[PDB]
Amino acid sequence: ADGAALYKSCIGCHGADGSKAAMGSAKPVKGQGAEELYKKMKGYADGSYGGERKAMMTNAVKKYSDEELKALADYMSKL
Ligand code: HEC
Repeated sequence: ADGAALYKSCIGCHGADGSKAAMGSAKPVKGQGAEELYKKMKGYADGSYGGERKAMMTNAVKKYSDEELKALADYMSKL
């Protein structure tokens, strides 16, 4: 569905421009790279990836699925 809409909640930690180094100190999500973003989201979706707050991430990400994840990464890749 619309990546921007799906990411609306995420914007809370990542910042409006997805550049706020989210809580732990996320690498600015803004333009991380769609492939990157998606590979990592899939990773958290299934649980085969980590980070400072990988758990929070996984829990959030769980809401989506491959299509929604692709859209989210596509959005985050432009931000
Ligand atoms: C604050 C508690 C966060 C909320 C809410 C969401 N995200 Fe996040 N995200 C957070 C951190 C600390 C990081 C960096 C990795 C780490 O834990 O060290 C991330 C990362 C992402 C990424 C990129 C992965 C990377 O390696 O940087 C994506 C694609 C991402 N976040 C998506 C995402 C979604 C879909 C959210 C809303 C449902 C969301 N995040 C919320 C911290 C936080």
